[PDB]
Amino acid sequence: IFSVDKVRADFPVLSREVNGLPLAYLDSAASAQKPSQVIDAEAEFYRHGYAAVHRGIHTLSAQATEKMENVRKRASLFINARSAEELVFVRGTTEGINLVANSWGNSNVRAGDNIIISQMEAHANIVPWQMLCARVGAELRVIPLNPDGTLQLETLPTLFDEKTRLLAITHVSNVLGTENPLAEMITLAHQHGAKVLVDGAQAVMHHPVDVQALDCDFYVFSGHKLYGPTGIGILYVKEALLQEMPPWEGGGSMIATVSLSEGTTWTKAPWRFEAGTPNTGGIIGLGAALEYVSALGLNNIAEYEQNLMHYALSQLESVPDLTLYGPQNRLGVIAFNLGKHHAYDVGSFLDNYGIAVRTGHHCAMPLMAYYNVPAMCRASLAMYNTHEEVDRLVTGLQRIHRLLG
Amino acid sequence: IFSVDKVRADFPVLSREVNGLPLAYLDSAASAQKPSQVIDAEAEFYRHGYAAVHRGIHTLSAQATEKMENVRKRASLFINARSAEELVFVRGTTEGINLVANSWGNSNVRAGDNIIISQMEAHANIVPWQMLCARVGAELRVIPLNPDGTLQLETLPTLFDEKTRLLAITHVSNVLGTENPLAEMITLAHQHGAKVLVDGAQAVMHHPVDVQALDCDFYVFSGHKLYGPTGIGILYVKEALLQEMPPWEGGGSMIATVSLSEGTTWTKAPWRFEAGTPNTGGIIGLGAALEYVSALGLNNIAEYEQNLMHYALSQLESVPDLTLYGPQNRLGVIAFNLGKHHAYDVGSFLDNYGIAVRTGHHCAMPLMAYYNVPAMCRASLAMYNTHEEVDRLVTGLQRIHRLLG
Ligand SMILES: *Cc1c(COP(=O)(O)O)cnc(C)c1O
Ligand SMILES: *Cc1c(COP(=O)(O)O)cnc(C)c1O
Ligand SMILES: [Cl-]
Ligand SMILES: [Cl-]
Repeated sequence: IFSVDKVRADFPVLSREVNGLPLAYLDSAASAQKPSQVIDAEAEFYRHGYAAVHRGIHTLSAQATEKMENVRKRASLFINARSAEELVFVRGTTEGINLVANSWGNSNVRAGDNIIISQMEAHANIVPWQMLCARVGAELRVIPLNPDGTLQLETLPTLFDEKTRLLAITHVSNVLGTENPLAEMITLAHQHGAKVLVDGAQAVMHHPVDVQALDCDFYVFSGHKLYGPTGIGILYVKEALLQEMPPWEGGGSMIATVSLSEGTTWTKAPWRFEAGTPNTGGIIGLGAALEYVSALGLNNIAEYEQNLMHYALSQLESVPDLTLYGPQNRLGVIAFNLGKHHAYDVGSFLDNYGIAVRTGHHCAMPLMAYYNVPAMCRASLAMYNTHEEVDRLVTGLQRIHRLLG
Repeated sequence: IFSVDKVRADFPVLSREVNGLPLAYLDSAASAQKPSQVIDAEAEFYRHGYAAVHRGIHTLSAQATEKMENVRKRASLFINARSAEELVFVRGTTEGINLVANSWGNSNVRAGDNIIISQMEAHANIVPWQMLCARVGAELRVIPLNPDGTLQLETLPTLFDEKTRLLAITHVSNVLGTENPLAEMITLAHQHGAKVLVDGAQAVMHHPVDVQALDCDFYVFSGHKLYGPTGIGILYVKEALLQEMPPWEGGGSMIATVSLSEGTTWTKAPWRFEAGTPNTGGIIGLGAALEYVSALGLNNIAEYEQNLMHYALSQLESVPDLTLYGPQNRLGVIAFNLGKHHAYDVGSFLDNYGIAVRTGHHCAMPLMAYYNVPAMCRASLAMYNTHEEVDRLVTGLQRIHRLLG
């Protein structure tokens, strides 16, 4: 079983003080703190093994190339992909969705077709599809929300038809913590010959993820939310689809031959999708992050996090005029507003107590408009957060209510 | 003046042993080793100040946002750009050229137009233009090479006409070390109303670069060749051009408003070109790399490197059957083949002596075809390399010639 005290000892930032007070970092959903095992893995690579990685002849470059492809394999086992060659290294979830929207979207979505997203999507999983629809003359359809923060699944019959080419859907909402019924939705999408891209950026740190069981066609997530470095993420694509997709970015290392008189030919996937020097440092650090999370055990993480979440929700019942958004069985995050005070003010008072929460629209403006608010507060309850930090949040909201009420 | 011994003491990898022998790292042109000042700046950020950076309310996120924009300003002063808002953070030179080719290229190059590159370009500065020309139906013209590795500038009158929209040209060749006469070529390009993108990935570590003096329209370089981390680079664009360019990648943080019924609007440049979570760790490390290089002094670096290069070229005269490629006044790199032995074999013997050189086509196949070889060796002579390392290279080539001749 899990011991939050030993876990916290791996995270140096958690010793930090903010505004003279001990930091309570409740913003992991915006980005996760990193353990020293991850920080030092990157640092030690730069200190002792660094080189360029294009199967270079000399030793450092050959060894670096092998470390990178080892991380690709470790990542593929983490999400239970059938093959390491189904994974592309991207800068993050956002770049991965843009890669699909251009390479796959431009070749498979035509004027008169439609694409389906949900009203809870983050902007990362909205804007690239809006751009695609405008490029090719297709229509963007939206699964709407229920008041409790779940999808109105009853509307799916009116949204899916013969011309639906793609469903793009979040696994876990970055605002509400809603977890969507992906496996059933993917069965329905496949019945119409539509593909499914899953935005899993908020799912992969809370419980095991299995893309063969899901049967999704595309899956994306970001290293920096998985206790890993910035600048690196993973795009999974089914081998049969990936092998047919044209390149997006052009340049070195994604070509087979370059000729100025007879044109250029591309290499095989996944390397066809990785142009120029990869983010080798980020890849090393991501691999260490996967090892760290796997050693703790995602089912142990899930169990501790669910207990912490149940504790928080129970304690927050004693905050007057607190509005919560989303379902009772939320994962990871609690979205809320305090009476009629603006989220910006509530977040500033919490920061002044040393408590980091996120405020604003959370890169989900359509979700804010559904609830008819301009902004919300969001507290993240991650694997290194404690009952004590929950108590500080509850007390701070109580103090803020008294002071400003 | 410069002291190579004190500089080398900052680079931990240089203590390394390869194949039981002390490493002589002569492959900085593929990627540079990093000083501990750069390694520790990134590590310390992750250890003590890490957070998401979208002008978040709480302290860590506000401070992180300020560090990032401070690096943007430091980068702009490094290349003497007029404004920090003329710089976009990209993954590297390759991604920056693809950004221009799509955002600017798609809006400004039409069927029947032409683009001009050179025969010495790296694939990074070839393939995106081939893709653009195929997208819009334009023609890709090529400045050819002279036997000494310089451009045949006499052909420019036949290549520039009324329909030339862009010159894309390398500042310093990554294979030959040729430095092109950029300022004169840019004057000529501008006389026809063509823009100029400069690939400066091999220039920015050897001597000062001044984009106002150059008057180029676009300029790109990579952090990892400037003694900095992987996964980060800089795209400079003249403010008047950048302000008119449409977004490329879509997602969070590059929007002004997102609506599913009234469409989406974009924020101002440069932030319109930076979608999703930036590579904050890479940016911190790049800023430290610029400070480190500036503290040493690029004119001091240039002076030491030119002396080392003159020494190497003089010593290599005693290697039998050595073919050199490129001009006598090369910067940074020496391209060579040894008699009729394949570069791959020569590089393997050098690696076996602990000497790291690069072999192959160096992501410049058209350049290899111009010289009618399949591959070359390339030794990089950077600011932390020594006369002793040159002597080891010369001796190794002599031994290899005797053994295999
Ligand atoms: C290495 C290099 C590139 C590629 O830069 P990346 O960081 O790999 O994207 C482009 N042009 C030149 C001249 C280079 O030396
Ligand atoms: C944060 C997040 C993203 C954006 O990921 P980046 O790493 O910033 O590219 C996309 N979708 C969801 C659900 C997220 O939580
Ligand atoms: Cl290549
Ligand atoms: Cl946003």
